[PDB]
Amino acid sequence: KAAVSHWQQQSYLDSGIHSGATTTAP
Repeated sequence: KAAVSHWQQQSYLDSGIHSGATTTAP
């Protein structure tokens, strides 16, 4: 449940937001 319904509100942050969501995320 904590890994079956919490993988949606976290997998949409890497869609492609100015490609800047991979500089402060990692």
